[PDB]
This record gives sequence, structure tokens and C-alpha cells, in this order.
Amino acid sequence: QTIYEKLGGENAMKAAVPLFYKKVLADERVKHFFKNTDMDHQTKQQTDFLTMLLGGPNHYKGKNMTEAHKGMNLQNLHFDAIIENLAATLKELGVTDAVINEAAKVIEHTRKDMLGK
Ligand code: HEM
Repeated sequence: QTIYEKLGGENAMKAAVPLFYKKVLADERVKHFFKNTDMDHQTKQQTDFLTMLLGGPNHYKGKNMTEAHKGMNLQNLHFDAIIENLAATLKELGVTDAVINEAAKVIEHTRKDMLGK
């Protein structure tokens, strides 16, 4: 049983990523980072990336987390905002606190790869 299956699999991930961007794009701490970003592309990469990270099929062909955020000099508060919006998304979609916490614990290992790059 992977975290991806516990979340609801493909149809749940396809609903979660756009809801997560609706929340990120309303969040003052982070929305502006995406001003010049093709959000269709980004939704597809982030769907593939979280699907792979959370134990679903691995079709992620994008950049690593350092290259993805290179030049942005991201700060801790920006990563906390992302995790908070993803947790709020999964909660709103009906995922239990225990599964959200498992997912956040995997994603949290990426923090050192993207901050201050
Ligand atoms: C720390 C706060 C973060 C901010 C502000 C942020 C912002 C961004 C932005 C603006 C881009 C696209 C740059 C462009 O248009 O080329 C991007 C790329 C990406 N980000 Fe983040 N990100 C953050 C954290 C995360 C986290 C926690 C993850 C996954 C755990 C993630 C996964 C990705 C992925 C998969 C890409 C696509 C890379 C590709 O296109 O090859 N980011 N990020």
C-alpha cells in the first residue's frame, strides 16, 4: 500500500495538484514565484513528480529539485508555505491526518535540495 494508493491513486492526484496550485496562487508568501510559469506544464510536472515520490508510477522526466529552483534563493518560509498548502489540499479532499503526515514526511526530505539555490 503506497502513500499514493492511500491518497486515492491517479484520480486523487489529478484532483489534488490543481487544487494545491489554486491555494499556492492565493498565498502571499509564494504566489508570485509562479508569475511567468506555464501552469499547465507545471501542473503536469508536479503531478508526475509527486506521483513518483509517493510510490505511484515513475514517469517523472523533469529537473531535480536543485535545478528546478536554481536562482530563486528560496527561504524556509517558502517551503513551509508549500507543505502547508499541500496538507490543506489533501485535508480538503478528505485524506486522513495520518496519510497527510506520511506524505509530508517524504516531501520534507527535498527541503535542503531547493533552499538557497
Ligand atoms: C519552496 C517553495 C517552492 C517554490 C516557491 C517553488 C516554485 C517553483 C517554480 C516557480 C517553478 C517553475 C520555474 C519555471 O517556470 O521554470 C518550480 C518548478 C518545480 N517545482 Fe517547485 N517550488 C517550491 C517547492 C517545491 C516542492 C516542495 C516541490 C516538490 C516536493 C516542488 C516541485 C517542483 C517541480 C517538480 C518543478 C518542475 C521542474 C521541471 O519543470 O522540470 N517545488 N517550482
